[PDB]
Amino acid sequence: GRMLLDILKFLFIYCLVLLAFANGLNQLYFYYETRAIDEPNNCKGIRCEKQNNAFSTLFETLQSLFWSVFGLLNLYVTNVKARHEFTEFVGATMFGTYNVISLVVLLNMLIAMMNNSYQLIADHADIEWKFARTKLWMSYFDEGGTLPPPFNI
Amino acid sequence: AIRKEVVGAVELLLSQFSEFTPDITPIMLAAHTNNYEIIKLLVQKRVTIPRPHQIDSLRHSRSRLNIYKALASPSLIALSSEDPILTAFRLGWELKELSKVENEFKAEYEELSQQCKLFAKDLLDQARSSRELEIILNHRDDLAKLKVAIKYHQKEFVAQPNCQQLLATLWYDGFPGWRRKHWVVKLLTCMTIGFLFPMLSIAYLISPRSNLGLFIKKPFIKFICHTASYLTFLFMLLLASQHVQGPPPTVVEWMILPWVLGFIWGEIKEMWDGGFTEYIHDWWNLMDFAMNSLYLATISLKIVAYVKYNGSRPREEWEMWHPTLIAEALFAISNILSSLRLISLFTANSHLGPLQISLGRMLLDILKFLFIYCLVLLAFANGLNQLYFYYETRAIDEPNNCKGIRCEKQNNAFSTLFETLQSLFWSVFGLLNLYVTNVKARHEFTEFVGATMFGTYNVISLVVLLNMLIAMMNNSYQLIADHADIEWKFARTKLWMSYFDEGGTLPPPFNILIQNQHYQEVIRNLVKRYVAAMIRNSKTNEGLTEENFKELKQDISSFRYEVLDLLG
Amino acid sequence: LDQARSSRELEIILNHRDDLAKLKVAIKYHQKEFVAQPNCQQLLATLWYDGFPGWRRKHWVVKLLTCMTIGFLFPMLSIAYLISPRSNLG
Amino acid sequence: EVIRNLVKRYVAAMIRNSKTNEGLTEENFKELKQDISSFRYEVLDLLG
Ligand SMILES: CCCCCCCCCCCCCCCC(=O)OC[C@H](COP(=O)(O)O)OC(=O)CCCCCCCCCCCCCCC
Ligand SMILES: CCCCCCCCCCCCCCCC(=O)OC[C@H](COP(=O)(O)O)OC(=O)CCCCCCCCCCCCCCC
Ligand SMILES: CC(C)CCC[C@@H](C)[C@H]1CC[C@H]2[C@@H]3CC=C4C[C@@H](OC(=O)CCC(=O)O)CC[C@]4(C)[C@H]3CC[C@]12C
Ligand code: NA
Ligand code: NA
Repeated sequence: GRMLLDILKFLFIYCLVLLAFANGLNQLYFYYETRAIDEPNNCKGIRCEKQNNAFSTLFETLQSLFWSVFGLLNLYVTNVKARHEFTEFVGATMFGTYNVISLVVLLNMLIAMMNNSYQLIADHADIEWKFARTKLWMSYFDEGGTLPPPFNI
Repeated sequence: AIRKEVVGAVELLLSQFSEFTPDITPIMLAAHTNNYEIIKLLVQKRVTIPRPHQIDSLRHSRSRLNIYKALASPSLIALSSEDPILTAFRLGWELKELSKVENEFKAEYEELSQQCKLFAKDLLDQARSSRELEIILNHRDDLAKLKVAIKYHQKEFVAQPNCQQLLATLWYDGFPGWRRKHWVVKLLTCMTIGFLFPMLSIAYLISPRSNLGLFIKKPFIKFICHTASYLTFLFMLLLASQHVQGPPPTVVEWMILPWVLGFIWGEIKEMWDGGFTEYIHDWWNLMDFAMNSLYLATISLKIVAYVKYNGSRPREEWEMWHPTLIAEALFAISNILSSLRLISLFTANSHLGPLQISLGRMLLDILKFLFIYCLVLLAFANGLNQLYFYYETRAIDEPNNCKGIRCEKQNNAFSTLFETLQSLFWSVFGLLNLYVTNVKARHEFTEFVGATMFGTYNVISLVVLLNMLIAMMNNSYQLIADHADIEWKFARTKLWMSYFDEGGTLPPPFNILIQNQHYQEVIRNLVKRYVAAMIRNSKTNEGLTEENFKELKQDISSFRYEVLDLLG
Repeated sequence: LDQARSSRELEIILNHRDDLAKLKVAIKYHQKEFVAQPNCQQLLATLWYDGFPGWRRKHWVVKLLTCMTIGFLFPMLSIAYLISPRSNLG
Repeated sequence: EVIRNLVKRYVAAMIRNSKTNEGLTEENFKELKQDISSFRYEVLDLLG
């Protein structure tokens, strides 16, 4: 719980990064939206068997760059039907630098950040723990002992 | 007698195995011992010190290290110098560059440079009023002494908290107690001043000398509504992403073009100042050159695409090097570079600042590692291209007329060198597959050898080198996280002090002898109470040693033999 | 080695055969602090950069240009010392 | 001729470093205590 507040200072910067690359990839691939009828099983976007239009809208692009932190996108995502090899290559390099920044740089900087925070937290532990244990204990000293299992009414 | 700080050097100034290099004069050793009384007793004898510069080799570097070791003492800077703050600054710089020149003796010249920085910082610690502090920080040989302190990279001098209070009152002028306010009131002032950048920037164009023309002259009212304006520009870039070969510009692009011209005129306005020395050394200005250069390339390819491309062809019939597609791709990359400039706005915030500057100080330690990893990339791509270059298949032979990776069927990854480097890049993440390393010709030995080469690439790159990068950033982040909050405040005073100058208007498109007597009168008091504080700290903090035991032993022994000689 | 206050003394130390004999014995017995002592590193650096007055004083772009232009000339510097060893290029 | 000088100024530097860097201990306290005590009994034995 004392390291979560140090993660939340970092997710703002990472969300700043997602915003950046979603702005770029939406700007590059918004010309290539296809209707849902044109793909098999009448399915559009990611969460399809055929990952078809991920960088089409801004919400689907934010989603797309979210799911690529884990190994859940594919390289056939960055293609278009129109076979434009320069824009598909530039989009794949934008997706590659997102993968380097988000997965190699920022994730391991978050690891080092939580090492240095966990070393500072783990000294003041067992008096930080006992304060919360006395708050939990001292919440049950009061007169209101009626049970929330509906006996409370 | 000078080594032991005995003031029985008055007798030796009154009236073969030297344990010193014979370059040592008494004032060099007096400065090495840092005793103020002996240095005063020898400076009152009018002795000199050589200047180090030149037109068998251990005596030369040893003697130069003795000369710079004596000049870097905080008592020869406190005495015999016109102002000790500029002397500590210039000596800190000359010892830092002199440590960078000589690979040997680096850890000693860096120690002397940190001594020179710590001395000047301890001179600011002795200022006990704000008239004294304003006489210090304004002394032109504006805030001249802070510009010189940032120029010579004096990070402990600037991050000293009295200087931070003075810079904070210069920063928040027109705000009685901004830090006393609650952060919701802070957020409402940031937002409501953020919306009014045309209402605060049309004034200072029509009425500069007015009640509103003097309101954007405040630097915190520069920072807010220079950066909320940038958030409106990035809002226009978000709006821009929501067939003609070369089209006329969109209404969004017509709104965006003078923002872009305000950025380019702003950066040319910064390249007129100084030269390509401070500009090109700053990474964010290099990122401004990349961003604005891609803006010039994008707008130029819109103009080229508008010229003599009159017809309309469908999108899937265009050539690969059509300047419309290149203008859209470079526009997207410039949107990534323009939308990553908000990371530089973190130094103004007290929570995100030291984090951002710690990440920036670990990036230079990652870039030393990506060279080694790229060598590994070159090694295994050489091997896998060499093994699989016999098995190239044409794009017609696969389904959907697709070749390489970025296909549904990952077919020819180790075919060319360019695709093999791309293949070993994408396998760091879980994005290749094991069907990649096959050939159509069913050669099980070469497919097995290629899969073992791919496996050792995965062990070296993912298990060995990635976790060595993790341990590397642990050990670097522990070293960086001690000097944070003075490394952060130096960059925050550079960001603050960038908004103190004359050129106030935003890039939204609107863009288009008495002093020396008072200073010596302050410096004399600071040196006097500094030296008093340092001898006080030497009395409190010096632990006792064996020679102090020998002094008491000789006092009791000599008094013993003297009483026995009187009574005998 | 820290007590050597001249380079005649340091060259008498590091050349003492019971060439650089005492450094070969120091590397042979894995004496890593002896060799990494900075006066020894200055002597090895002057033996290393002979024919370069102040290589470390130069800027790294000039260093890169000397590394590249001396790098291209390995036939022009290796055909000499095969035909004319005792020459200005050999 | 070089080794003799290096050994001589080495040993001088090491006894110098032992004088500077050795912290005081309890037996050094007992030495001062016996010096003042023995000088005390010697003066009391001369004046008695
Ligand atoms: C603090 C905020 C964030 C800090 C910013 C981070 C600093 C930037 C880090 C480097 C920038 C990313 C490099 C570009 C990625 C790319 O090239 O993108 C790779 C692209 C993407 O694939 P394509 O072939 O489809 O384009 O591939 C190529 O263009 C061919 C060249 C491949 C060679 C790349 C070698 C670089 C590898 C470095 C990372 C290796 C991972 C480490 C494993 C241990
Ligand atoms: C500083 C620069 C870089 C430093 C160099 C790094 C040192 C080298 C590290 C070891 C070399 C790689 C080993 C070869 C990989 C390989 O065998 O490649 C594995 C190959 C590849 O699969 P194929 O069967 O398809 O060829 O598999 C086999 O040949 C069958 C044997 C499998 C048993 C392998 C057991 C070794 C596993 C070690 C890594 C485990 C990961 C750790 C997880 C916690
Ligand atoms: C949520 C994700 C999508 C990022 C949101 C993008 C922007 C809305 C955020 C990213 C970083 C934020 C910035 C982070 C830090 C600052 C400094 C901050 O100022 C302070 O913290 C105090 C200033 C002072 O007192 O000196 C107010 C604006 C600003 C630019 C913030 C403005 C809003 C920014 C640009
Ligand atoms: Na700039
Ligand atoms: Na994975």
